[PDB]
Amino acid sequence: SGGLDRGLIAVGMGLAVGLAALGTGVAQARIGAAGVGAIAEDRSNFGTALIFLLLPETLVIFGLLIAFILNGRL
Amino acid sequence: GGLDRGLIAVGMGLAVGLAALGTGVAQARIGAAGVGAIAEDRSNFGTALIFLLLPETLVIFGLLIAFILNGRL
Amino acid sequence: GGLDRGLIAVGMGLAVGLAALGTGVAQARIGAAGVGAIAEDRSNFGTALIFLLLPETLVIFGLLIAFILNGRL
Amino acid sequence: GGLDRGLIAVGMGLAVGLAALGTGVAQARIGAAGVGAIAEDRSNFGTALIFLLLPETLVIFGLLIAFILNGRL
Amino acid sequence: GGLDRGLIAVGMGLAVGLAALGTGVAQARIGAAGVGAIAEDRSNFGTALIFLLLPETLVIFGLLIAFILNGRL
Amino acid sequence: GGLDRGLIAVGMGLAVGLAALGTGVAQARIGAAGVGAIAEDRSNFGTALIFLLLPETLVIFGLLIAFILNGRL
Amino acid sequence: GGLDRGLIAVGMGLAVGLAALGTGVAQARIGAAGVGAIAEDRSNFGTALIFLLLPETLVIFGLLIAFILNGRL
Amino acid sequence: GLDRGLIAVGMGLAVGLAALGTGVAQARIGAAGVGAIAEDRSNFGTALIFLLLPETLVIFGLLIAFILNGRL
Amino acid sequence: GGLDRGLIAVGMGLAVGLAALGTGVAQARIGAAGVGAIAEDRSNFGTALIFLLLPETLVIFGLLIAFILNGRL
Amino acid sequence: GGLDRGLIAVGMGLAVGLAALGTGVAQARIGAAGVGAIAEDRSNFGTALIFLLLPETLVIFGLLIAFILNGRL
Amino acid sequence: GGLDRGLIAVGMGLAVGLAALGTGVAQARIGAAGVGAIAEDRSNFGTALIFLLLPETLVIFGLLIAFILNGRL
Amino acid sequence: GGLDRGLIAVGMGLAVGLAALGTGVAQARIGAAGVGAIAEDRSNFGTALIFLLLPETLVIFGLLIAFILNGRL
Amino acid sequence: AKPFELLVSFLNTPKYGTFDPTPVVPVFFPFWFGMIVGDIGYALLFYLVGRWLSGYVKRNEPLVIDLFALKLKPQVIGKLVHILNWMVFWTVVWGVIYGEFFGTFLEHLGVFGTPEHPGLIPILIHRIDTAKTANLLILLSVAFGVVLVFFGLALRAYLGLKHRHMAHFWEGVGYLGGLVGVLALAASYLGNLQAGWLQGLMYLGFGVFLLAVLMSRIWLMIPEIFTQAGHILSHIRIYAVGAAGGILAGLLTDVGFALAERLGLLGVLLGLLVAGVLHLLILLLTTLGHMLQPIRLLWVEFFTKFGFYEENG
Repeated sequence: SGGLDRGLIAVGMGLAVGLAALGTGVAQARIGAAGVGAIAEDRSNFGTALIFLLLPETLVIFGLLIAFILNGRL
Repeated sequence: GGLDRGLIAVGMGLAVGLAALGTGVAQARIGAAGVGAIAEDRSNFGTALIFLLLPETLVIFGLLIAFILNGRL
Repeated sequence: GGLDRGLIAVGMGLAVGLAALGTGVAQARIGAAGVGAIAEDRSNFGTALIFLLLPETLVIFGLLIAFILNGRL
Repeated sequence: GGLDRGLIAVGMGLAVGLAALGTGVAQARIGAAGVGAIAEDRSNFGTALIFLLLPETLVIFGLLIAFILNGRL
Repeated sequence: GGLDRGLIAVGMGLAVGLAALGTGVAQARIGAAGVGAIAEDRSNFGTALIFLLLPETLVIFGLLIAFILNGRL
Repeated sequence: GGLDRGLIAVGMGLAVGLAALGTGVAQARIGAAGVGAIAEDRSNFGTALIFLLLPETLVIFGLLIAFILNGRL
Repeated sequence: GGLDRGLIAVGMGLAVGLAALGTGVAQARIGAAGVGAIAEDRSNFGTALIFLLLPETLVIFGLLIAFILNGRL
Repeated sequence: GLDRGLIAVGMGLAVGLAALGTGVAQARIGAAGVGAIAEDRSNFGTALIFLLLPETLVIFGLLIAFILNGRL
Repeated sequence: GGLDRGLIAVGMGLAVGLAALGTGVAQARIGAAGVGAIAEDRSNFGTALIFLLLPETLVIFGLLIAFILNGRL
Repeated sequence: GGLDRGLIAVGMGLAVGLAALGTGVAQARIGAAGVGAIAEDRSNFGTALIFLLLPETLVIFGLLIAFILNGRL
Repeated sequence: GGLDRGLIAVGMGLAVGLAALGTGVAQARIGAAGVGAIAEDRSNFGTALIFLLLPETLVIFGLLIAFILNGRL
Repeated sequence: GGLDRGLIAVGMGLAVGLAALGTGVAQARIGAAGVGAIAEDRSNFGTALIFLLLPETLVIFGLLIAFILNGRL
Repeated sequence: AKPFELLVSFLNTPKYGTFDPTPVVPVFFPFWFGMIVGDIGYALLFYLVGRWLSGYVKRNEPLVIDLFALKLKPQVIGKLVHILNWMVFWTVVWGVIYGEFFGTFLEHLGVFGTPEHPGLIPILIHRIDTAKTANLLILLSVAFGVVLVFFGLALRAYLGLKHRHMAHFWEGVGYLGGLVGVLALAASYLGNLQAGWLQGLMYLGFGVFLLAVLMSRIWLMIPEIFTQAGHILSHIRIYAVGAAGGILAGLLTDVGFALAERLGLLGVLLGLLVAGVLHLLILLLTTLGHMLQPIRLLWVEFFTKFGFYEENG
């Protein structure tokens, strides 16, 4: 009985973290692509671009949060 | 018993992952336009910030449904 | 007999996830157009907001169907 | 056999979900065009809103199907 | 007795949702052209609306096959 | 045996839905070109409709497949 | 024994659906080119028709495979 | 009997993916060719062979499906 | 006995299908570049054809592994 | 209890592969503009490098969840 | 006896198919610009050619792993 | 026991397939930029190569997880 | 206490009347940064970095940079050193009220006791018992978030009290009414399911919300309560970030132990070096996001209601 539950919750949390990773990667792709394009004259605004690159980082967070709570269930 | 736990875990994971994916898909184009607008629109960075931070309610609602059915666990 | 509960839960998750992804796809184009317009369209700021906030109803629809067939649970 | 209704639950979940997907992908490009059009189309705002609200018929059909399936439950 | 019901329902929902998604994808490009056209092409509003209304025949097919599957249900 | 009717039903659903969005994405770009072409193409709308009715081959083929299978049930 | 038959039928449905989708895309791009080509292509109308017509062979192959599977049933 | 349905859905999936890939190729091939035709009426003969090229993929798919049916 | 046959067959079928899809994606860009080149590269026609030919090497591996897996049967 | 091992293994594989796909999608749009910029930006080579360096942490997160599930063997 | 062989077969097929898909996607983008490069860059032909040979490094892994678990069979 | 190692083989194959897909997707437009660069950037050829080799390090993570899961087998 | 205003200054400036912005960041931000960063080995490295900057602050030495065009060094380095060596205290105290970080090979080397290592005093939290402890700290974190939003709404109400456009103060207490209403609803659904004193709570919250509507038909007021609802939830990331870091450190420790147990005659020498370089390389990218997260949280959550929009004074 325990064999099914643990593997099933494991594949579920893997699904969650993988999809969150894909979403944040898609976001960071275009964000950084625009940033490095603007960095030519944005030598003053390099830090300004940096804070935009770190905003999509939040999407991973909920994914590994629910992964952690499901692992704690295991 | 434990099968139900795994299945509702699959539901949680699908919900949160797809909500995150939709939010990221929105945020990508929003910020892509916004950072380009920043260079000459230095005044308009405040509007850019609120536009970018607006669509997070999607993953908020996904987290909400995930946690309520995790209460139903 | 609890096996159906995990099925209805994964139904919850997929329904809300697809709804969130669709409204994110909509908002990605809408808000990107709005922030591009907002330079000259500072007067039309409220118009941009209502245009971008219009597709949010899909989350409401997913929420209501999830809630009703969770009250079924 | 209670497992029957979990399948109808996931079926209506799929139906409503990619109905939302369809209405989002429909609304995105047309509203992106419309918002940019607003700059001269302040007169044509009534046309813009009706084109934007037109795609909702798909998800009202989807929720009708979900409602009749739940009634079948 | 119940096993067939759920499979019928999930096939029905999948079919109608995919039809909805297809109409959404078509209507995206159709409206993207039409809204840009209308601004001076307000004379051609009649042909624009009928072209936008044209793709709905496939969701008509989806709802009729949904109806026959519901009748079998 | 009734569950096998469920299998063939969901096969019909996949077939008709996939044909549906194939037809939608088929009609999308063609209609988008035609609507923009309309303003000069006021004489050519007759052949524009002709080319626009070509994608319906996919939906009629999908529906005849669904019809022969639901005859087989 | 009907467990075989439903699997075969859903195989036919999947095959015809993917064939329809691929031919939809192939028809879509060439039709989008041809419709805009028309205005000067008044002479090239016949070539446009055969170019649009040729991708249907994939639909023919999907049809023949579905029919031979049905004959196996 | 389950093997028969499973090989059937396998060969259907195979030919479906082959058809989809050929459609994706043929879309851009024809899009280039038809636009070329406006001056390429003399060049049409060289244009058509590019359209004819992707057919080998569904040829492979259908022969694999045929050998699977022969195994059936 | 019947369990392994269908599984190995569907595995090799999806393998060759994915390989065909990948090489089709490659040829879609390759020939689009080559044909556009040909309009002046009529001399460089043979030089263009090698780039059309070289993506087939990947489905050579797909056919090879399909034949090997068939020999495993 | 052998099912648990296979299921957690496929979960590890899915998580790692999806994380790898996401970070590859990111690195594509990063380096695509980075290399084009580097012609003028020979001075800004280090500034270009860190933008490639940032999205690599997705691999680290995927490796983390893979290793903890590995320790759950 | 049969379940293991079928599952490893479908694993082999899935791995090699995804490898072929990835290498095709890579080859499309590189060769599309490469072909246009060669016409004027006939001197740079050998230099440009190696980039076409670069993506094969992943499909050689995809085939060698298939070989190694076939030996594990 | 055989089904267990089949499941872990499926997981390994999926991991390496998605990793190869991601690195191919990145290397696609990376090489697309590089071949455009190399025309005047013949001096910068090494800078192109060090950029292209970086996404090749992505798939080695899937390679190592496949190796360690094989060691588990 | 004053020099923390560097972060506040270059946005927050506004059109006067505001009182609150400056004292809140030194009493909040380093605390939650330290809660995020529980690695004492990282904290001592940051202390040594502060020591490295102290070697430059004594001289003028603007020290420039080739890449980022940094020049504004001379005296702002003093207050930057002040804020960093203020926050290292919070991160080191968090690292000791948290689990151990390095060296604690609890299989054989239990540096501080546990039920799996009898002897000295047991550790309070280990993150294997995550079933209970994680739930309690998540409740703690969301409590901090909701009380911070409470203080923000309270200061907005205080502003509305003094300023005679107090019509906005009415919608301000409407915010708190919506928050207590949704709190009652959550306690009804996923709470302990009782409704004795909860009925009065939902009654008062819903009533004062309708009275907030009665002030004027504010179309913008009715959707933004959903945004306010997500705002208290957004604070939850603070545990997940520090849990990710802790699991990173733990798995590095386990890898080092595994290498040093089997090849231990030679595995220790390579293992210490590889563990150090891996920890440093992980640090150099992850700590940027780690430090960037809570200040973004504080900005977007706190300043968004009262002081953000007034066109910089």
